[PDB]
Amino acid sequence: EIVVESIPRPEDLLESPKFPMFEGSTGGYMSRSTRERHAITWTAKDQNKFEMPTGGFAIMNKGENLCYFRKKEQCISLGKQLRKMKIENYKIYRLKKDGTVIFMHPADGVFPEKVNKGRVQVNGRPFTIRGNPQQSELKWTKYHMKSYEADPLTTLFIKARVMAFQDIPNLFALPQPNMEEMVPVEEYTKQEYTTRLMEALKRVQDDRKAKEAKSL
Amino acid sequence: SSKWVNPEDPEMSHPSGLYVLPLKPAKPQENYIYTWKKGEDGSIEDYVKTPFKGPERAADYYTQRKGNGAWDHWGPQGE
Amino acid sequence: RVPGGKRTKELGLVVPIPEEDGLTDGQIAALFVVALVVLIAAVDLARSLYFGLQPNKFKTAKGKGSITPFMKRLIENGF
Amino acid sequence: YGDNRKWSAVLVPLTTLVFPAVAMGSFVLYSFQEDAFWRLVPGTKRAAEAEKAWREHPLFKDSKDPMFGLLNPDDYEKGLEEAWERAKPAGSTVTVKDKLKQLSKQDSPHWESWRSLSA
Amino acid sequence: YKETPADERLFEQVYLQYTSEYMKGPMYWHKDKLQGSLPDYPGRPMIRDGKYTPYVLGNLKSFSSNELAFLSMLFFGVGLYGNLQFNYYDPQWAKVDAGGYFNVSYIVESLLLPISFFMHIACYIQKQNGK
Amino acid sequence: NGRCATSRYLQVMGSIHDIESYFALDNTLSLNLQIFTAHWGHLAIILMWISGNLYHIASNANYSLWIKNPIPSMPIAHNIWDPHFTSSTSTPYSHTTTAAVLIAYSGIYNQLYTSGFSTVNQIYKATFAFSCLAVISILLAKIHIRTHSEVLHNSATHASQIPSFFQLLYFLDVGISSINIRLNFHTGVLVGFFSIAYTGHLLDVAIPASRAPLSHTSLSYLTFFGGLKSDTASLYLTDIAHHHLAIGVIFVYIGHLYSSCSTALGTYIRDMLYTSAIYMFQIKSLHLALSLALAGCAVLTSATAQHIYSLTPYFYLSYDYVTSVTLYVHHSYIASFLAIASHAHAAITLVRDWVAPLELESSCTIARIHTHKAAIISHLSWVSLWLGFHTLAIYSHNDTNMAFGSPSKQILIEPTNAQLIQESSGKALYSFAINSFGSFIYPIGPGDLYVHHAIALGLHVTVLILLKGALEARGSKLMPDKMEHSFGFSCDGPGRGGTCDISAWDCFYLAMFWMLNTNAWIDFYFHYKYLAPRQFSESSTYLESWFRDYLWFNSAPLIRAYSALGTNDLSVQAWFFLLTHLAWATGFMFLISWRGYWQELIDIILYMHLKTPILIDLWNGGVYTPLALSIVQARFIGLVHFTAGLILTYPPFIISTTS
Amino acid sequence: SHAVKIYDTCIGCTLCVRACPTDVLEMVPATVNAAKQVASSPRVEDCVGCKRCETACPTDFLSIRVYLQENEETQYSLGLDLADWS
Ligand code: CLA
Ligand code: CLA
Ligand code: CLA
Ligand code: CLA
Ligand code: CLA
Ligand code: CLA
Ligand SMILES: CCCCCCCCCCCCCCCCCC(=O)OC[C@H](CO[C@@H]1O[C@H](CO)[C@H](O)[C@H](O)[C@H]1O)OC(=O)CCCCCCCCCCCCCCCCC
Ligand SMILES: CC1=C(C#C/C(C)=C/C=C/C(C)=C/C=C/C=C(C)/C=C/C=C(C)/C=C/[C@@]23O[C@]2(C)C[C@@H](O)CC3(C)C)C(C)(C)C[C@H](O)C1
Ligand SMILES: CC1=C(/C=C/C(C)=C/C=C/C(C)=C/C=C/C=C(C)/C=C/C=C(C)/C=C/C2=C(C)CCCC2(C)C)C(C)(C)CCC1
Ligand SMILES: CC1=C(C/C=C(\C)CCC[C@H](C)CCC[C@H](C)CCCC(C)C)C(=O)c2ccccc2C1=O
Ligand code: SF4
Repeated sequence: EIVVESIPRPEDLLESPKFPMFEGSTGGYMSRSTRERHAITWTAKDQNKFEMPTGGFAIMNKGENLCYFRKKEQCISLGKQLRKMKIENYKIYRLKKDGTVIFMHPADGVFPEKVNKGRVQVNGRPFTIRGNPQQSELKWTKYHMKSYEADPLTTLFIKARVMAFQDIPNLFALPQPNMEEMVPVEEYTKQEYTTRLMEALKRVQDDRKAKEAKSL
Repeated sequence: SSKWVNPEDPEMSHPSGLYVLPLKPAKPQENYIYTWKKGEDGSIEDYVKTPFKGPERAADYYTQRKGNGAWDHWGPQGE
Repeated sequence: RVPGGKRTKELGLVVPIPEEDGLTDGQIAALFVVALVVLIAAVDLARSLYFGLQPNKFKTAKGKGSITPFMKRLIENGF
Repeated sequence: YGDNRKWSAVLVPLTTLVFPAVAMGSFVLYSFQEDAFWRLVPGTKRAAEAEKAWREHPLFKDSKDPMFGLLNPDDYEKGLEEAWERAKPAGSTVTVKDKLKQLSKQDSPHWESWRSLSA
Repeated sequence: YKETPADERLFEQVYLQYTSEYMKGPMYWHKDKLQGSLPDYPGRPMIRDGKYTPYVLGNLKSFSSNELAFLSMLFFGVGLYGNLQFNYYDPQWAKVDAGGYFNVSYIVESLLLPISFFMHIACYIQKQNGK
Repeated sequence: NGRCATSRYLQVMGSIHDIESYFALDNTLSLNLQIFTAHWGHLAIILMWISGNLYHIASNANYSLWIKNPIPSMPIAHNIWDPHFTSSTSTPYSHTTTAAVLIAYSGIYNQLYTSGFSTVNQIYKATFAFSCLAVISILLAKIHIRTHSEVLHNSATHASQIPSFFQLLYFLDVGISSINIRLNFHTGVLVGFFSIAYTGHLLDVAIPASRAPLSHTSLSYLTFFGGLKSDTASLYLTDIAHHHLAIGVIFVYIGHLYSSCSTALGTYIRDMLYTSAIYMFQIKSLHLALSLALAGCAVLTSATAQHIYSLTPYFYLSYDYVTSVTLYVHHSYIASFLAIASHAHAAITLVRDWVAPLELESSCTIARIHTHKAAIISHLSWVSLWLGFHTLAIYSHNDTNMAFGSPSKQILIEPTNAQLIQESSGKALYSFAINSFGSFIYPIGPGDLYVHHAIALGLHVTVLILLKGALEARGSKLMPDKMEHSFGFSCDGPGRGGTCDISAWDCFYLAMFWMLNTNAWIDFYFHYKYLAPRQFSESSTYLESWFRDYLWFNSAPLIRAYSALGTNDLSVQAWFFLLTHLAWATGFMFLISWRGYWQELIDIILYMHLKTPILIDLWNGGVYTPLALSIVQARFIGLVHFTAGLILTYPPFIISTTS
Repeated sequence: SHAVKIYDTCIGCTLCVRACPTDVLEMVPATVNAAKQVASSPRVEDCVGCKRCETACPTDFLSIRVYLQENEETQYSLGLDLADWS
């Protein structure tokens, strides 16, 4: 439903009625070295004096006004100032080098501070801030050094692992592999091999029980 | 309600975090540089945007940049 | 020498200098040959460190890999 | 004594003026390579290829999975379903498989977005 | 039906408990569960029920508490005798300076005192274990 | 990644050797192999350093002439080939027609002389052999890389039939990460057998070289005299040989403790740690192992710094006024660096290695420490405050009373405890003698007491900062979620009252200043008591004596080195005195002025460059766009400037005063 | 780019969103709290790392966390003006 404005490239739009009356300064974008731009377009009922994020002051035309800047930060600061002046129709666009216009700030036409339907939480974590897993617990894994990006299931699993590994007296020590029984990959069923592994594990457990009960 | 579709992981939202697809221009702007243009009658302009056939600097670092995103990670919808 | 130390001037400490240099050109050349061998080996080691381990080797490299019997015994013993 | 200064006359310049200058020029040239510092600069083709090689190797093919280690995932899942059945609140429609899938999935599209540069 | 925060916490608790038991079990393999890591070496459980096992004594686990006590007492006596004789009541420094050799008995004997100490801690451990 | 700024170089250089942070370093196998290869390269560098020292002694120096008259002669380090020196007239370092030379203040001459070097040919043979050893080290690195690659290939090619084949993933780096076998062989062969071998070397080479009359090697070469032989003013060589024999035997015995090659013999370190007071810890943690090694190395470096000076082990080393001070200061600084290193790596271990249990569980030593970290820090702060208050107050009382001209009004607390310990040691030594030890016992006075309490203050405050960093690394009341963030991060924002220097790396940065201070205090104490024992004893009770009789008085030769009158052999020391002062002052800039001002200044400079006519058409600024140094980068750079200036401005002073 | 994460302790007061200098955050419907809304961070690519959201967060410890990632710095997170990486 939202319509993206034409917003011609600033190099093409040398003089326009939309541009507000502003003094000009050296704080404007460097045209020789940069090509990406940000355009802010709003509509004003009256000419209110306002301060350009790039140097001096300006006067906004009664009607449609359009300004060009280098950074979304400058555009957003100007938008905040306009909101203070009660101009809620302002929109921000990012202009690529080739003229593509991306509508940015009122992303869905509703200001971010106001709740809107169809919005789903992004980068949201379902636990308190200290609920994150320990960084040392997930090492040499996907989240090698980013414990604040682990999924809730991974956090829960790691927490359960740290609880489990406190009970030292009854922890199954992994049997040492028999390096002699190594064969080429080229040289059955997955379930059958799992069952055989389970028989081997039970044999190991029985042997361990006998060995420990020998002297105790 | 976001029209953007994440290319890497469809379940997740687009990295851009925008809700309106971009608008392509009628004719994309061509590469240009600001130079002088002698007026042929003794005059001369300072910042005249003139076409440039290729990249101004043909370094791999310069040419690898497409501007689709921070890492050019936006899907085809970015263009 | 023009000593600048109080103790040196007081006690007459001296920096005796030999009449002939300790080593000859041939000896310096031999030491430089050894240093050149060290440099070649060090460049090779730096390249190996830069590129790290190559787990793809099992796909194309000759042979089928080998583990020394002592290494196998260490593995069986564990940590 | 000091007749070995002919060695110094060739080595001290060659070592402290020529070699450092060559090294500096080579470092500047190397800085502009595709993989300048691939082990500390994210989003490098060489780093991505090395990671893919590790994944190709059989032992390490799934060593990056945080949940790796379960010998019998089916048995683990069956026990978890039994536990949830016993602990289920009355009139609960939450199933163990669905809950595990939901917890595994999350919405973090900005994690390591530089992977695109490499691929 | 709505899954409330209380229900999610209940699911988390049940998952934690059950899967922690599973990880303790032999069905889960982790680098921390190797020999030399957290778990005790197979067949040699050092601590059980919060009490030292005979395996903490290594090769002395087969020695009875009585003979361990006798050995500890004898070693303590012999080592203390050797140490006192070497240091105070029969000094050897003067003889060695003169050029004579030490009294080899005192040096070997004196090592028995720390051996006697550790043999008492082993005797206590064995006795406390019912052996 | 083409999109980069000039901070790329600093970001990379800050973690070039942080192998754990490397991209595509998938596993502990890669980590351990890389570390092993780096260790081999490091050994090669050390051997090349030894070979270079030996070569320069052999070629540019006067070892043969020095060994004839060691007392008045001064060793030569190396020649000076610097075009910038004056060519019209001879330099202060030449004999008016001779190559310029530098005196050597490393004691390597005494080391070689008492080791048994008699001719420059032997030094040349050693230079050659150590270069060969460097070659061997590099080749061993290559060999081990190849062997580990061959095991990965094997594991890829062969697989155990059962699904447990993935268990082999853990044992690929067993050779590098095994602890029992490494401990046994290190303590038995690398230490004990090395000591026995050096005893053999002494008996075969050093004893005959020192002794003018020939005598067959026998037990007569093993003795238990004590103290310093009068002639060489050094420990009897025969005693050093017995010393090393005894230590070697003891450590060879201790090297059978653990089970290394077979499980039939030896005990396990896991088992000892489990059954001992310290419950257990991540012995596999490379950072923890590094911390323990660094702590041990620091204590040993301090021990050698003290004992080389106390009991002279090298021929005529005591006679060298400058070399003694240089050695003591060098090894004191190395020891301080290693101590603070151990603390920093313990903090890193806590950050990214320790697997903390659940909060209420208290089973491991680290968890027990974290339970009462607050009490630990509060008590350490109390001790530091007490020491500082009372030391400074007594010093200021003495200062004011001396300024008013009444020494009798000074507070002079006699060091009764230290004097009693010293008297007991002297009683034991006198009994042994009845059955000389120079510098092992010193007069000890109230000035010594005050300086010792100052050094205790320095140590306590350094440990306070380091312990606070380590115990707040994982979390803190100000920043509870500090585990997620890296070891060193800039800040947490101006919110919550402001969060400058909130990271464990920032605690290290802070403790570095203290280390330097406490080391400066130690070095000043040693140097002052060494230069003027009597003046130090009488006047060291008030700080004006330190400021006037030590610094201002002894600064004359250095500053007078080069002037309008001329130059002498200390001119280089005078230029490095000022260069290091300038480096310190520069470090002040990065320490005081922070990043926003400099980023805006860089923006203005970049604007000027982009507005310049010729430069704009060539340089866009897109690639490696200039930026101001990050907060942590600037903290580190300012700390490096501060440390370099502080450390490097002292050696010129000590050389000038003791030469 | 930096990582801006939101935790369920969020109460939906919108102060983070209002303090955002480059509009990285937005309130979204939720049922976890009484306000029936929780801040989200869809446009984390524009986050500069000023931690003004963190300053404005009321909760005892922050329900919004900004993790700085100096290795993954982009032009948007660096606020580059004179130079362009696009
Ligand atoms: C690490 C030990 C070391 C050090 C610190 C020095 C230092 C010096 N040497 Mg050298 N030198 C060394 C070993 C060393 N040397 C060895 C083993 C030899 C025997 C081949 C020589 C032979 C030699 C001669 C013949 C001369 C010097 C001279 C010099 C001076 C200027 C440098 C030069 O011309 O090098 C030239 C020497 C080499 C290129 C040989 C290799 C030197 C070492 C092994 C390099 C080690 C590199 C290090 C580990 C890492 C560098 C990293 C880098 C990227 C920053 C300077 C005092 C000159 C002098 O006395 O001037 C008054 C001189 O004429 N040296
Ligand atoms: C520090 C104290 C200490 C303690 C508490 C233990 C405890 C143990 N050790 Mg021992 N051990 C120690 C030091 C210690 N060890 C040292 C220093 C070594 C190196 C020599 C060893 C080497 C060692 C091995 C190889 C083995 C043990 C084993 C054992 C177990 C049986 C002990 C036994 O039967 O002793 C009673 C036996 C004796 C008192 C006779 C010992 C005689 C030899 C020659 C050693 C004495 C050396 C002496 C102290 C130093 C001489 C110095 C020199 C100047 C003369 C037990 C857990 C065994 C075990 O079950 O391991 C799992 C095992 O296999 N230990
Ligand atoms: C303009 C001033 C100036 C300059 C340019 C030099 C230049 C030199 N002096 Mg010096 N000198 C000066 C003033 C100056 N001096 C003054 C005023 C005095 C007092 C009168 C002296 C007294 C003096 C003495 C007594 C000696 C020298 C020596 C030297 C030579 C050192 C060679 C060497 O080994 O470098 C190697 C340099 C280093 C190892 C230091 C490097 C430090 C930087 C920060 C780099 C650190 C490494 C890092 C990893 C970066 C690597 C980058 C690289 C790979 C590109 C060199 C020709 C020595 C000589 O003759 O040598 C043969 C020597 O013995 N000078
Ligand atoms: C930055 C680190 C650093 C530096 C620069 C120095 C510098 C110095 N140390 Mg050292 N030292 C350090 C750290 C350092 N130390 C630390 C951490 C410790 C504590 C462990 C010590 C402990 C120490 C002692 C105890 C002594 C020194 C001494 C010295 C001087 C060197 C003498 C020399 O090289 O003789 C040249 C070397 C030789 C003639 C022979 C070296 C023999 C070794 C064993 C060679 C290596 C063996 C080889 C690998 C074997 C091959 C394998 C085969 C056996 C199978 C010099 C002041 C000595 C000193 O003060 O002298 C006056 C001295 O006595 N240091
Ligand atoms: C790529 C860069 C790099 C480089 C150049 C080095 C260089 C070094 N590392 Mg390595 N290391 C690296 C990366 C690197 N490391 C990384 C990324 C890690 C992972 C955290 C490690 C982890 C690591 C560990 C765990 C250790 C080393 C050590 C070493 C040394 C190797 C051997 C050597 O020559 O020691 C020469 C050293 C000597 C001649 C001195 C020997 C004396 C030792 C150090 C002290 C022994 C004390 C003892 C335990 C207790 C005594 C008790 C007594 C007081 C009663 C050397 C300083 C070892 C070392 O010595 O650390 C201090 C060591 O233990 N490194
Ligand atoms: C001695 C200490 C010291 C030094 C050297 C500097 C240096 C500087 N400060 Mg200052 N500064 C200091 C302390 C110091 N500061 C402290 C403690 C603070 C905290 C309050 C500040 C705070 C501060 C601010 C806030 C600002 C400065 C500025 C400057 C710059 C002034 C302009 C300029 O560069 O001209 C002179 C430069 C020099 C004298 C540097 C040395 C040049 C030598 C003599 C020649 C080099 C020879 C050769 C090429 C060297 C090659 C070496 C290589 C081969 C190894 C300069 C980099 C201003 C600036 O950047 O303006 C542009 C600025 O805004 N400083
Ligand atoms: C000469 C004798 C007297 C002086 C002795 C030396 C000076 C004293 C030592 C300095 C004190 C601190 C030492 C600790 C070192 C590790 C600290 C560290 O990595 O943190 C330094 C930190 C690491 O970086 C930080 O890491 C964090 C993760 O922990 C985060 O990622 C941060 O964002 C990141 O900034 O900061 C830096 O990046 C610093 C910038 C480094 C710039 C250096 C480039 C120029 C190098 C030229 C010199 C040659 C270098 C080789 C030397 C040759 C020697 C043979
Ligand atoms: C190729 C070929 C064939 C062949 C052949 C033949 C006959 C080849 C013969 C080759 C021949 C005859 C090669 C001599 C080399 C001598 C060298 C390298 C000496 C170096 C010596 C050095 C580097 C010494 C250096 C120093 O130590 C010195 C001396 C003094 C010291 O102060 C130090 C220095 C470093 C300065 C076949 C078998 C017929 C058929 C086959 O099909 C193909
Ligand atoms: C004499 C002669 C000759 C030759 C000559 C020459 C040519 C020489 C050269 C020389 C040289 C030119 C030398 C150099 C050297 C160097 C060195 C010796 C170095 C080394 C290094 C090291 C040891 C280390 C390294 C490292 C680093 C630093 C970093 C990281 C990595 C590594 C670890 C690797 C001839 C045969 C012709 C003839 C006969 C005679
Ligand atoms: C001076 C200063 C600067 C400005 C200094 C900068 C940006 C570094 C200046 C560059 C020096 C002169 C080195 C550059 C030398 C060559 C350009 C090297 C090029 C070689 C590359 C290939 C590595 C800061 O950015 C800053 C930030 C935070 C706290 C304090 C400070 C601070 O004090
Ligand atoms: S930017 Fe600097 S002053 Fe501001 S909070 Fe961070 S460290 Fe402190």
